Amino acid sequence: YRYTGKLRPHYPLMPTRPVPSYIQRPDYADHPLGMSESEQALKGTSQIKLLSSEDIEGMRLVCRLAREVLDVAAGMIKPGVTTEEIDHAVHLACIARNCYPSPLNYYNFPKSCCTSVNEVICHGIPDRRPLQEGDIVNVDITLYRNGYHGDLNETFFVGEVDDGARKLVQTTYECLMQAIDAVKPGVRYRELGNIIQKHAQANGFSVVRSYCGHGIHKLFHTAPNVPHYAKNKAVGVMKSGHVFTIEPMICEGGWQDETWPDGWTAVTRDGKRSAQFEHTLLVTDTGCEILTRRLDSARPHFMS
Ligand SMILES: [Co+2]
Ligand SMILES: [Co+2]
Ligand SMILES: [K+]
Repeated sequence: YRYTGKLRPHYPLMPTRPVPSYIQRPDYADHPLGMSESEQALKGTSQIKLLSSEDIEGMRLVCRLAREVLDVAAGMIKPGVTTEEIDHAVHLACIARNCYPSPLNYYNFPKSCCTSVNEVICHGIPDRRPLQEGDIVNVDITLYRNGYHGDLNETFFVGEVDDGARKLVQTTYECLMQAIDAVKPGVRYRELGNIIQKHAQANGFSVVRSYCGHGIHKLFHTAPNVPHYAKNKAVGVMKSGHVFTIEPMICEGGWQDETWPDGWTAVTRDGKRSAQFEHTLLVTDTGCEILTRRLDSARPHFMS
């Protein structure tokens, strides 16, 4: 395999971390291949679930807990810390909140969160590599509590970073927020990508096309599929009660992605940097509720 950039995996990985049996587990947690039968049963369907008052409360709780865990991860970002150490802290933080770390064994993913550094677009596997001054790193968190999944991610600066890194991360965050500001009943899901690409392209960046936002509630990933690029064929119209994520992945160079031999790590084919931000949203009557928002601080960690 020919690596696209300077990053390399740092093995070996620690044995998979166990989750106490008292914590409720999603169906794929015990499947030998980590398959989710509930999700597969809906593969190919574009119908979007309309959440009940009970479902909404469940989503509000898990998303609040997920934010708490991402904040724990944020507090550990500093030169020298390895992504595996971040993952260990995340794992314990989920357990402390009586939640199962959704990524764990999802289709056999080996860790409890995704850590994506520099050229890694998404799904980076926490390993033995110490973060380096100048790196940008995204930590993607998803928790499962009482049958509901809550998902979010933020990109962080490791120590001091260059101007290119600041522009990329800032622009990516703006892309997500401009998309969120457009969410409300009546809007076509395919419209979000037009908004996102417009801002990214205006700043000389590209939009990853192989990964999209997704419905989320009792299932980790389900309808609707939400592309982040312009002129996509996303199916569906927003309606009060819909819950889904927007998680734009923006790149310094081209949008092309490829996967590492580990089967998960997605990287830019040109080896340039990528950044991402994600929130889980609930469509209301007026607009939308950002379920994974910070409640005690006005801005994301990179500008705090
Ligand atoms: Co997501
Ligand atoms: Co996520
Ligand atoms: K990255």
